[PDB]
Amino acid sequence: YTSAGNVTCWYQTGIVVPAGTPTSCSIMCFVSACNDFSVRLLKDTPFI
Amino acid sequence: YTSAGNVTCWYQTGIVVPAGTPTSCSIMCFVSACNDFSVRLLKDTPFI
Amino acid sequence: RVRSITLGNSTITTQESANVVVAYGRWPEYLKDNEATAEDQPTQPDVATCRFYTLESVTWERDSPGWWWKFPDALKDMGLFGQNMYYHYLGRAGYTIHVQCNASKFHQGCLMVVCVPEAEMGCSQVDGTVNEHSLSEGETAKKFASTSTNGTNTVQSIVTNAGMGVGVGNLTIFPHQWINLRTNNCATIVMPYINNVPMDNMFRHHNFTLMIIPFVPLDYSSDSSTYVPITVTVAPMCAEYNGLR
Amino acid sequence: RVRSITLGNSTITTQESANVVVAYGRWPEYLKDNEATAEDQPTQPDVATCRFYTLESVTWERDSPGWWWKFPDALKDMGLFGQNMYYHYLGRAGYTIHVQCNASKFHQGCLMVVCVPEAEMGCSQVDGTVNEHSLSEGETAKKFASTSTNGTNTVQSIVTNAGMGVGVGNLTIFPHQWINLRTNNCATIVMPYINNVPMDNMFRHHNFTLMIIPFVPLDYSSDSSTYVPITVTVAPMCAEYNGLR
Amino acid sequence: RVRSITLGNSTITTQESANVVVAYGRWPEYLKDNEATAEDQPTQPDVATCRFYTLESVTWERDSPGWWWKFPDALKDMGLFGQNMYYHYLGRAGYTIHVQCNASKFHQGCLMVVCVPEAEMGCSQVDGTVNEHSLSEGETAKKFASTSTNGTNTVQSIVTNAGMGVGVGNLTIFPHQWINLRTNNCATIVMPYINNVPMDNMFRHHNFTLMIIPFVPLDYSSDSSTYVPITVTVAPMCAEYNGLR
Amino acid sequence: SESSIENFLCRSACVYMGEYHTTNTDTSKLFASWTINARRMVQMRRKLELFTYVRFDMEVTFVITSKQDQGTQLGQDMPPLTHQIMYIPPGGPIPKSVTDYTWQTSTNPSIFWTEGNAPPRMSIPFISIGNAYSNFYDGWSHGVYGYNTLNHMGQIYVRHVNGSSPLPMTSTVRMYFKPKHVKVWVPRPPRLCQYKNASTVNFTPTNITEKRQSINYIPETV
Repeated sequence: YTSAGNVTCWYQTGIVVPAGTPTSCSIMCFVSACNDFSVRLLKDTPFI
Repeated sequence: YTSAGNVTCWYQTGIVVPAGTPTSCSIMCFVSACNDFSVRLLKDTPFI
Repeated sequence: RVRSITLGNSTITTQESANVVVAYGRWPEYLKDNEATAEDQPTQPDVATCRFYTLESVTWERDSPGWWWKFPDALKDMGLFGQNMYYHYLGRAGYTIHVQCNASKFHQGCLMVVCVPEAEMGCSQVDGTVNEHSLSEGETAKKFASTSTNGTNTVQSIVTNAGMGVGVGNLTIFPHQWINLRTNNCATIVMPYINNVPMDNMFRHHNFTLMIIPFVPLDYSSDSSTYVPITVTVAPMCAEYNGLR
Repeated sequence: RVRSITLGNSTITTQESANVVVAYGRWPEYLKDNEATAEDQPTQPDVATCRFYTLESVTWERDSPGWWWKFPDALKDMGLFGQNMYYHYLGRAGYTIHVQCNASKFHQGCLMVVCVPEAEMGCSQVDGTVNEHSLSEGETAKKFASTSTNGTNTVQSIVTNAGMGVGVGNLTIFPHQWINLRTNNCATIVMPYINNVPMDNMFRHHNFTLMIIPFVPLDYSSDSSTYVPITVTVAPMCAEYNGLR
Repeated sequence: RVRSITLGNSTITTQESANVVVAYGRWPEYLKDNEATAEDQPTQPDVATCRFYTLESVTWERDSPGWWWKFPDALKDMGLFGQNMYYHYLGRAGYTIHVQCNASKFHQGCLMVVCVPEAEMGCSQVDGTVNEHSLSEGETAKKFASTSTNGTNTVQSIVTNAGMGVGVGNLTIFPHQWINLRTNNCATIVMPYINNVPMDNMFRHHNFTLMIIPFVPLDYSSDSSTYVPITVTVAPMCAEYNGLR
Repeated sequence: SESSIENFLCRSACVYMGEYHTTNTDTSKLFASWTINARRMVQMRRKLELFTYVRFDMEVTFVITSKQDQGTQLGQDMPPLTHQIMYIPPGGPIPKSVTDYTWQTSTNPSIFWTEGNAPPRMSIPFISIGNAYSNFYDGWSHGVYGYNTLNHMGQIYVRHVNGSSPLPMTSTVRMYFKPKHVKVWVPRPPRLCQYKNASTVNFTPTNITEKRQSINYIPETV
């Protein structure tokens, strides 16, 4: 109900550690725009 | 009762690990021939 | 020191320090033009056959004998490359296979990754015949066993004989790569099309077989993860079919 | 990044990133020709003296004070180089010494490896004299102690005075190398022949002494190995004897 | 692959593989000569302002929300640079900031290090005003909180809004650096002088604010150290004051 | 030089021995037949399995010996016997009696030979609409696993060339086979298990090698 692309991530193997290291961990995502970005029709923002 | 050379392996020090790593381990051997190898008098093999 | 590769609308990431085996020295290519000039005209898709397809990961535990897949028909449900298998009567293709592991410096183990042409397999009953389901299950892997198997119509899958009646230490004669958790975790194999005819039908013949076999089992200690995931990614190269017009 | 070195019918393997100490800037060489032209003609074996000889490994544990060897006569049972010690009345030689450790990234410790010329040692009794057995045992190492020793005819081997009456932190004045388990595990020292005469008899004089001394003791935790092995390999260089004809 | 840097009578050691952020592309420099030629003559100390000043380390534990410092007046007790703050009526300067961690390969965590110009902060009471002590304590760091604060005259220091009323994931708009314990442990930021006038008084205005914020908390297991130390070192650059004669 | 492909594979061997009579009451004992493949000779099979694809010509020589049956009748005076050796290409008619019409078809090459002379010999080229033969096939015939129809090489049939109401005789033929001008592709590991039948790769699991005393054991030096 979007008509947009999507991204997903899957466990291929699983995480393997030696003795004496933390068990769980984390991933972080960063987003940005590439040089070819364009905008039109200045309007008012819906946040204030 | 061979008249052939031999190869042996000895522990010089012993294996040392930190905390949280497996204790035992393994070695593997690979064999091959070098370019100067020659053969003579085709015969029948003793395996089938 | 990381490279990012895009094929079509797919993107994966590898390390630029990769090592690549080109199977017998031969890169894939089109059968050039004029083996069968007059009424044998081929066509090529080059649309969404050249793209990365990623299977489900497998789970490497302490007692894992190994895994195998058949090519093609591991890709008979994979989007367009699978559609072309039903629409066309003859085809051919080469492949690029990436295999990756996710492990830590506190794990240990060793894998052989080998691509075997014409891997004809034996039955568990000496005067029997193998079934079609026991040879492959598509994009799901079959499993080797650690002892000798029984039951009717099953491949005899004891891992020391690799289902072919040879010694498993001698499979290095085929295009292969080693994965030693100590020094690397990835392997790329580029396979060309190998047959005794130029084209063929892709449903009743298995061109080659991909096998993954642990030679030193996975070991870990106190509170590391108890498994390691393995991931396989395939990109078809220079695919080509019979013309329809 | 591994080199494989063959001397004679011996082969060992080292890392190409090795660091090498040439003792005082001087490589080994033959006394050229004409110190004693007329009736002093030498000969050189160059047969199976130039070859790697490997001693037994020693075991580095939590409380190890250190080890020492005397040169020569650590090689008086080593094949041909030892035969030549009995057949010839005078000789000379330089040496290459490799010292290696086998340890993990979960171990820690620090070793000094030093080659000391004319290492004359003191007795445990001030008005006593040292025995011949207490100075060396051939290819077996002698041991330093962590407290001061007793008994007759024994070297006073408290490790802080190194058996010579000096402060052990000052032995860096000699040709030496550090082994820090954190950053490297190997050491090569090339020693030339150093004497106040050109040749000498090889049985009643110890040219130099190899010492290995831990300055930070070995430490490990829960289920690592409780010891670390050290291995010593020696290759004689430019050996030369009195002519027999 | 270690560099040793000496400024004045100070010496610190860094790695030559460092990465350096120059804030907006602009290196620090003197306001050249002739903004205010006639009766505005400046002077420059260049004596013991160009030298490394090292604060106390902070302790990163499992639940640490973060730390912040105000510049200047984090250096109002730092030797000569602090004396010049009292003797002179106007000044200006740029800075070099080094941040370092001491951790092992068995630890894990992630820090943002950011330098924010004009970091005006909000009060814990919406119709209140902030105190001078609650904005800074000199060379001692203030602390962020993990929940919303109370009490009179205090900065509202919930860490997700960074005391400024923005989303903390968006502070990458400022000059910043990431420290991922897996891949590096150091960060250098070179800040120029940024104001809307050429000089200013250094006691009632905070030019910029240094913040250090963990985005993935510190984790360790069985018998590792339970904390990690962070160290901050500052060198003033091109400082300049009003002339006194 | 002795490890070249030609010197390793191009060697002659007896691959079929058969018996046939001039008169009998079974009528299948009146002729001998053989289907050409290289899977029922265990020593040639193993050397051929080191490769995946092969291409060769065939050379076949025939050694033929006769005997009068010990039945009863002596005092005979017989001329020397004549034999017919017929090769059938792939896609040819197969005889079912010794009196059949197919022993006269113009496209089945045939050899006529009488005893006392040198042994007969014919040379067959590479006969396949494919580009090579295959020792291994991971597929279906269209359904038999492991069997593809491009490997058909033909058949050989042998009979006596008498007239009507012949005298009783028993003959034996031995066929010697030799590949020539050989080319091979894609090497394989050697067969480790014993062969079980002639059409499959079926096997019972086998040990990797034999044991010794310990992992340190080296025998005392002479």
